[PDB]
Amino acid sequence: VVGGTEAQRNSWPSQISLQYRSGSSWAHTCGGTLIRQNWVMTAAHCVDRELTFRVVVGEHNLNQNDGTEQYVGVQKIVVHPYWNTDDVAAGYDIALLRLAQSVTLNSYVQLGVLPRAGTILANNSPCYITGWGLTRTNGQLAQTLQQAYLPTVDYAICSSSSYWGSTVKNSMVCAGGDGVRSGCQGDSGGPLHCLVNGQYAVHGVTSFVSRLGCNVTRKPTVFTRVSAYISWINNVIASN
Ligand SMILES: O=CCCNCC(=O)O
Repeated sequence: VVGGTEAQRNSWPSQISLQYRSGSSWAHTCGGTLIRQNWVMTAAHCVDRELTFRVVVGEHNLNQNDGTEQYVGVQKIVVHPYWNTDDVAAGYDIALLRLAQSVTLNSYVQLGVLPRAGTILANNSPCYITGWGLTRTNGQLAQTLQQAYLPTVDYAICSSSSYWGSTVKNSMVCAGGDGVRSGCQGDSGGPLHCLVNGQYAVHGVTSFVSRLGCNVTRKPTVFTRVSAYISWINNVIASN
């Protein structure tokens, strides 16, 4: 997250760190949202590579022991059948990860509230992106969980010429684009928490940013719209 502030330890308990094995250690690659005690919602591109993945819930600092973390392996990866690795712009950048063990719930580990099916936010709706992604374009990962206010940019404005054009689909949510705040590499798969009727709900799964940079004016961070996949999410959980 570029232009973010350090989130409070118990502000976003559904945020998880998706990590891969690298030698004798583990490295953060993406974010995710805990949706069931044994299920994590992330981006499909995050699991494109044939790496060994683990999920860390109750995580705040990646480099230090917070004394609140629970480490669990990934038992099954269910990517959306329509996902194409050669086309992130086509959408369907969503995947569900079944955890090997069911995580224990507390103030640092809670389930993410999902929006009702078909919910589209009005333009400039209040949202917050969270993650351990790069703090600057071509920078490094954040040590502590970062948050940034990213108001929504509706389909009409985001799919216009000066913005994203035909790249953005209606199955996506766009947020930010102020040139200071945005998602960045490593935030992918993570949540976009939006305030609807007093409650924060995970309306987006971080998908992509501009190739020219993360915090680029008129190039808001693009997320997979969670409300377009409620039936899919429920069908996967019910069959597995
Ligand atoms: O697009 C999201 C940030 C980059 N994700 C790369 C990855 O970890 O797969």
